[PDB]
Amino acid sequence: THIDYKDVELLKQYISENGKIVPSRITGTSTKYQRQLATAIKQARYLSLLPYTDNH
Amino acid sequence: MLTNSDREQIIAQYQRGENDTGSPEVQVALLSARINDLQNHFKAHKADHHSRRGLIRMVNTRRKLLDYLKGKDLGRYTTLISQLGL
Amino acid sequence: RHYEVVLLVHPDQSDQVVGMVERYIKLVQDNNGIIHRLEDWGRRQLAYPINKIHKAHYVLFNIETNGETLAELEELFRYNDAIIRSLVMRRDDAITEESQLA
Amino acid sequence: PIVKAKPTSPGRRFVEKVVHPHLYKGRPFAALLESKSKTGGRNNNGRITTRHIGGGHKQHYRIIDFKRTKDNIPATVERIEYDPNRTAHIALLKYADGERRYIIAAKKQAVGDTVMSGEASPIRPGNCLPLKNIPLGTVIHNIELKIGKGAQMARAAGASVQLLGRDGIYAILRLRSGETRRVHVNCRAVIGEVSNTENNLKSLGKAGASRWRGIRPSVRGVAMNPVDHPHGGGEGRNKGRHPTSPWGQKSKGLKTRHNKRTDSMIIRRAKK
RNA sequence: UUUAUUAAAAACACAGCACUCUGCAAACACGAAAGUGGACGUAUAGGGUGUGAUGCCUGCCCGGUGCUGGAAGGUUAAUU
RNA sequence: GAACUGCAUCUGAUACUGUUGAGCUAGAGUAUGUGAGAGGAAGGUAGAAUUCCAGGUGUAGCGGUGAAAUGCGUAGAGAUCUGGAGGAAUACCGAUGGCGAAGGCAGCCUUCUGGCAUAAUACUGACACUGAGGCUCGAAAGCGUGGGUAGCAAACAGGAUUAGAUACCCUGGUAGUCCACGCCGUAAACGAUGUCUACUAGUCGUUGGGUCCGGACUUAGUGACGCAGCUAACGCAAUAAGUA
Repeated sequence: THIDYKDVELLKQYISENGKIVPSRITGTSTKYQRQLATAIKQARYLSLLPYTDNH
Repeated sequence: MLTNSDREQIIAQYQRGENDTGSPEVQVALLSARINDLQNHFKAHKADHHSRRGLIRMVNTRRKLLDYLKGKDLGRYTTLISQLGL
Repeated sequence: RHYEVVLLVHPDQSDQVVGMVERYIKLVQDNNGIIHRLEDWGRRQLAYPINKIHKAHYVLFNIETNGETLAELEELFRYNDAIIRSLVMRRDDAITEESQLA
Repeated sequence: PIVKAKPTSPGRRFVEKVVHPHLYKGRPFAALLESKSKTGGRNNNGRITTRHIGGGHKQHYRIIDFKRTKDNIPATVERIEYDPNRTAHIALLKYADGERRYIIAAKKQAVGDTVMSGEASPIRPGNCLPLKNIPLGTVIHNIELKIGKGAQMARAAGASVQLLGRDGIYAILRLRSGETRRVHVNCRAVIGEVSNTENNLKSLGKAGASRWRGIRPSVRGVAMNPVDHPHGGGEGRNKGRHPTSPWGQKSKGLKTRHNKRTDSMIIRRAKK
């Protein structure tokens, strides 16, 4: 429906245990919402609500 | 850029009939305002070639419209370029 | 133009965060600015250590203002030295409901 | 900027002058002026102690406020002037009390804006602050070395210093020489880069232009006889020896630095 | 510009270029030192050296002798 | 006799072309609302990783290859941990996905700015298509001036291989790659397919909209197939190399 970078709990299940964005061929999401997912995840990473990688 | 308010100001000043917004005069006046407004942007970003392409396109369209007016009503073309200073 | 700005302040300097915030609220409201939302998320465990610290104080506030006041706020965030991070975003609407994080 | 001369004369073919239309065309503020006569590079013994100095135009000394101790009194930039004594421009400051001073003009400093000196001053080009009230990473100039002595470093046209960090009572500076140094944090610096950044872009063009600035011609050592220079002598062109000064001091890499008292104020140098 | 008085030149200088030194009580120079010049300048500055507008450019060699950096080892003064 | 395909001047015709007057909306444009996008320009910033520097632990190797050797290392390397400097690129997302006239364009944020797609209404009333000369833009390399310089790396040096090895492989390594402002004007700059318009079986994907009842339809792109037609053949085939 809609997506934001503050939805950390929602963004946790689209990011892998190593911190990588899970691809659309796996999650099944549409291209538009995958694009919004990616930009929100990068913004959350900058805000340090999510990790870039699992070894900082 | 131009806003809706000043775009409607230009349209109301160069109205040919009631709420026409499609005559050569109103089109050329809107193009002239937009070009004069974008000159400021291009004085700042002169390496902007992609936006300058669109600016050149609106210059070409304004020239075509002015040629069409010159062929259509000569006095109308002369008066319009007299207001717009072209 | 509406702006959603999130501030990351040092945990040691969290005692002055209220004055920190009200300074920017007063600056915005002075110049015909509207504070459409303001919340303090509190101390939060950072996903990665910023500047050799592992917790930080998060403060979000969505406002509406002009370019000149935005530049003033940006310079204030940059030279505050207590705000260890900032994120300024441009929003089309005005956001008022409480965020899911608070 | 730089303007090329048309090659109307062979002496004009390579003149590239620095031109600043915004410099004052009038005369300097006469109260801040002193008479200043040439030395010819001669000391109180009458001996040439610095060669190649002689002639040139008469010029007054402008009294520059390098210290900037009129703290917390705003000053307005009345005008920006050319100074014959230095490569940088000088800003005439007019304080709220009416007192006028000359300072080094920053690159981003214009006529009308207000400069401030002291500790509670904005970080804007032209303001003078102690180094502890200056945030890391800003470009500064006119650095003090002793507290209260006045600006000594980074004063030439285009000068800038990087404030890298702080390690106690010392501020860590990177100089244009490529030297990382520490300076007491209670010393002052001025925000911004020094004006006239295209000083080293100019071309004198002819020998007379160098003579106008008080520079006498320079005779190579190998062009002399051995009684004059270590490089003198030879039938035809010859060098024959490692390069040296006319006093026998190597000129191709030999370091000449004695100061053992200041050795601990220097962090490092750059190697290129 | 130059060999006043047998040499005016292709010699010197030159704008330009490079290397190198110099963080300021600068390096460097005069001086026995005080005191000076550099400079009431501050690395876009100042000193030394070479080369010598400009155009196109400037290959290989660090063995020798210098210069710069390093200190594991050998040798090594007064002294004790 | 015919012909001399011609020229000139009168007369007639008005379907088409030309020149004109008026009208029209279907081509082309305008105003208004939504939408997507690595479109462009200027700043700022983040996180990994490399290199360098300074330290703690630690000790005899590291590195490299098909093997080696050059090289680095007991003056303490490599490995490991902690600080510092700096430059460049932006993993994952990522996709016959997107945007751009082409060349091209990927972290994130702000500012300035172009085009496009879309639903309806209103408006102008053929304002169009193409385009010699011309002008603009135009990968990479290269050039000029001024900065920068981590990695990579022409040249260059050494080590191998080899009959030789001015190479391929290895170890280093400078211009360059990066920035600013300008030149250059070329690429297998390619879809080896000029641009624009109309029409001509169909099937299955995908991107951005839209309208209906998870599908149905309709649009503008972007792909894979496949008739008729075309082609020397390969093949193209509504994104034609078909019919004009």
